[PDB]
Amino acid sequence: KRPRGVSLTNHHFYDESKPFTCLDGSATIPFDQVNDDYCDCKDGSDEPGTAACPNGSFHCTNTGYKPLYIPSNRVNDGVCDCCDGTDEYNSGVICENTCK
Amino acid sequence: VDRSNFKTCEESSFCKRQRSIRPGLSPYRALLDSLQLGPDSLTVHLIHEVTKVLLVLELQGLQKNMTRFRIDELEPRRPRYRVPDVLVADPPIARLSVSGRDENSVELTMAEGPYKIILTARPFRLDLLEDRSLLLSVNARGLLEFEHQRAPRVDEPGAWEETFKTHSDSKPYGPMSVGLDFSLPGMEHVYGIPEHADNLRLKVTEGGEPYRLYNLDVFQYELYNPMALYGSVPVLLAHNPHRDLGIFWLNAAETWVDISSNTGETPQTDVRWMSETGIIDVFLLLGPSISDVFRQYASLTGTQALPPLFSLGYHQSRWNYRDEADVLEVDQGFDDHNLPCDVIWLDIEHADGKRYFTWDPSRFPQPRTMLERLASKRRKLVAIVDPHIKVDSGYRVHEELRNLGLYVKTRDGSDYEGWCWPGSAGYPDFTNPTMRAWWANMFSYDNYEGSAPNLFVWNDMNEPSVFNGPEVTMLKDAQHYGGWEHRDVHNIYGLYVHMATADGLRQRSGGMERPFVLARAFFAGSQRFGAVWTGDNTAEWDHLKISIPMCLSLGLVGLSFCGADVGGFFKNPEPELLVRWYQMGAYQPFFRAHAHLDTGRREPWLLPSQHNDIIRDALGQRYSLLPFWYTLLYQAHREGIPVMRPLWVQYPQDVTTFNIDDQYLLGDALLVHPVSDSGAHGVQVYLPGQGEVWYDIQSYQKHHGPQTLYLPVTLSSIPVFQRGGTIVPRWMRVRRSSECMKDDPITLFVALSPQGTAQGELFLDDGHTFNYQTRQEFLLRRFSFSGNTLVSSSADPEGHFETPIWIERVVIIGAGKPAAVVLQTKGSPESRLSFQHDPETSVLVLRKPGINVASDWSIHLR
Ligand SMILES: *[C@@H]1O[C@H](CO)[C@@H](O[C@@H]2O[C@H](CO)[C@@H](O[C@@H]3O[C@H](CO)[C@@H](O)[C@H](O[C@H]4O[C@H](CO)[C@@H](O)[C@H](O)[C@@H]4O)[C@@H]3O)[C@H](O)[C@H]2NC(C)=O)[C@H](O)[C@H]1NC(C)=O
Ligand SMILES: [Ca+2]
Repeated sequence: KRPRGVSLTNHHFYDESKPFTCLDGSATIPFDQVNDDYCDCKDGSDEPGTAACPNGSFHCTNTGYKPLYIPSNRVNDGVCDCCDGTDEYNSGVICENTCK
Repeated sequence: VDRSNFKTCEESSFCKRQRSIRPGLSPYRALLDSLQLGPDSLTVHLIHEVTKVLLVLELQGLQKNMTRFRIDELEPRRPRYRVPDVLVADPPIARLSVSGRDENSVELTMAEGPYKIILTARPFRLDLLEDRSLLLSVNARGLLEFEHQRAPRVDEPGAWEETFKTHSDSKPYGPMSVGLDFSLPGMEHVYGIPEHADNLRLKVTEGGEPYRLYNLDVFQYELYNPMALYGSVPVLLAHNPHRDLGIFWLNAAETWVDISSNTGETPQTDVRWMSETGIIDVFLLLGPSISDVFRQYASLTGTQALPPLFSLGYHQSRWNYRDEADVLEVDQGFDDHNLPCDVIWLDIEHADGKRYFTWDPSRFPQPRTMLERLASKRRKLVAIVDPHIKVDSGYRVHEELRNLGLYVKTRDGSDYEGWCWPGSAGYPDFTNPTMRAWWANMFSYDNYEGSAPNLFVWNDMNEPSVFNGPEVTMLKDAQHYGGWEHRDVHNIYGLYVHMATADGLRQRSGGMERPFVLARAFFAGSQRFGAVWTGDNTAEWDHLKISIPMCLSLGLVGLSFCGADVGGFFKNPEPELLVRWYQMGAYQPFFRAHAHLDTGRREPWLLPSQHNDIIRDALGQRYSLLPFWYTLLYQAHREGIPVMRPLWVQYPQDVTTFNIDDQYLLGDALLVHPVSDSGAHGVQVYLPGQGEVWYDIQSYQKHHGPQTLYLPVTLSSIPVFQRGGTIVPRWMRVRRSSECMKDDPITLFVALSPQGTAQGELFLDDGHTFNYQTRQEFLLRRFSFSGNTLVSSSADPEGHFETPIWIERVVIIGAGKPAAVVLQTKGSPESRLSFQHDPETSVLVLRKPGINVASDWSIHLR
């Protein structure tokens, strides 16, 4: 049940029960603020899965392809950056599982 | 530049003849017995007391503080040229009535307003008045010159068959030059007649050559000279702290404008126009304000056509790309370095041996699957389609442009075949309406092969630029459509190429999609077809300083979509100059980087790391400000006020802003002073306005005008200020292009006036369609801040647009700690909004309003 845009390595810093921390340290935020489409955190940590941060990244786990951290501005941009297009989910553009 | 390649006033036969006449009693005198006041116009006959050939003067009032008068000849002999397709419509008429009659003068009130025209009879001298105050006098110095159709003779040299350097000009009609002078009392500052590489405020041409308005392909033009550049708009705006007028000299021929001023009592500026042929057609724009003469002129020629949104972004151009592969790698290099690029631009080499409307099967083997992967990454492509058509049996364009006679024809009657880069190139008659209809039909998706909806067209060298021609243009004795010589229809040719290409790009979609076209040569009324850029400029610091005046002067005459080549075109720049040119270019309306063969590759990502992130920040600023650009281009589209405007436009009474051409205003909100010096440690920014606060857009530090502040600068700093009392929208989520940015959350930067007020507008549309007009699918919102309330209303109730854009953040600059911030909406509960107040910069960031831009709302700083 990891938050959108987070790797398994990145999945223990995010806890549903606890308030989310900036993951680098500026201030803490309520978890409802993680992936809320607003840049609450200076690091850009609060929004791994949304394009709300000018400094964040989307981890794309690909089965059969190298996991890649695309820039956050490439999430929901209508272009399928990742091999498994998890980068597009609300943009109206659907991708294919090209992980071959 | 090679100055021994273009005509000075002494080498132009008519210019040295008109200029020879000197101020004195005018031989042209009005006969107030043929004075005939019709329902629309007043007709009088002027007589030349020596020549005894009488001309006809037609005075006409217009419904917008405006007066059009035309001087032609009573018995024409050969009809003279009257410029078509420049006026967007026939101007409405405000009738004239005799307020009084004299044995020597006639005074005529316009409609019922404060304007009266006093017409004297010995000598002829028009005197426009506002109540009892003189505004401008026509033929006040006695320089009205109208060379009639002489009897066939081929005296003075050059008045007939002439040779410039090696090119013959056999004038079959002899001297037909016209001329007229206007004295503006009280005006010392005149602006306009654009495409001259000089300052914004025109200089007095008393001991030098006058300003030439001639569409020429000037190779490596210098600066601060009155030489005619690629375009020509014969509009001259005069400025005073009290009254501002304008003179629109409608003539599509070669024109020289002589600026004069008295030493000395009340100040006065005398402006003399000399045209090679045609009639004397003058529109007089009687203000009384800057915003008024812009609206009047926009009612004459038209408003700046609203561009598509992607054209407001960044365009990248090399001196063509070697194949489809180079385009693919430049797109991938913009994607990999996370730089925002919208359009990739192809030069002449993309054509099949300089043959347009087609692609080489080996250079670009799969043209329409190159645009497919340019549209998958959501970017556009711009080709080159120039007027000259190569000569081939296999060229379908040439085989149809010659079969159907639509080429310009030389003096004998055969087709013009000037040797341009496309082999022997035939130049088509773009004056011909039936040829512009053929031109427009060939941009269709069936005619233009390898064409996609993201493929747009840039018409370079539409002056026309004839390589083996007089100067660099077509011979003046070339016969155009309707029997007109090229001498009559020169300055209108570029406008005709632009119009035909714009209607070609318009009608391929069916009229739905907006057309983006870029032209080098243009005339009055060319704002209605697309963008214009300041030709090919060298990559020096002086050509970057002069970028602003040539776009400020272009914006004054309606062509508010101006820009210069980022990084120059000649003499490849240093990395610092390339950095500073990407910072200025991000705040000009047109933002394109172009290169040459002699220069290397000037892509942003083969620069030093410090010089690449600064440019990346500069592109991010432009894309963030794109909503502001789209709103500003809409204001120029409706009321005609320029996007890039000088400081005296918004502050007419400031006599300090009159000679300012290093700073400009992006509307009423942003004041821009881009840095153009080698290693500049500081800029000197004049912040105008009595009782005005300007906030540094980066540091949020307020300054009280009017003052001259020293702003220390680094390589990373673009000196942009926001005026206190404005609201600037922004897209703070910069993407690869402006195609998903158009549906991204909006943030509003609210700068507070010293009275705690602010006001701004936001224009939204699909950004690529003529749907804001036919179905009114646009959205114009007014954001106001008064007391402690930020309200959002609709500034145009008929604009109903359904957009996914919401307001994600509100930035109030100069506010205080609220201790409570509420959001009220359409009966929904008043949801309290979180906020962060930085006290050092005094900036209040209201977090996630989360409200659609379409809906009305009110944020209360309780
Ligand atoms: C067509 O022309 C008419 C007539 O010229 C023109 O209407 C005029 O508009 C001007 C500008 O609005 C008016 O001038 C104003 O007069 C009032 C009353 O005397 C003054 O208070 C105004 O002063 C303002 O300007 C100051 C400048 O420093 C500012 O500090 C402050 O704003 C002042 O309040 C100003 O002088 C003029 O009275 C009218 N005249 C008539 C007869 O209506 C009209 O706008 C033009 N329309 C078009 C279509 O171009
Ligand atoms: Ca994507």
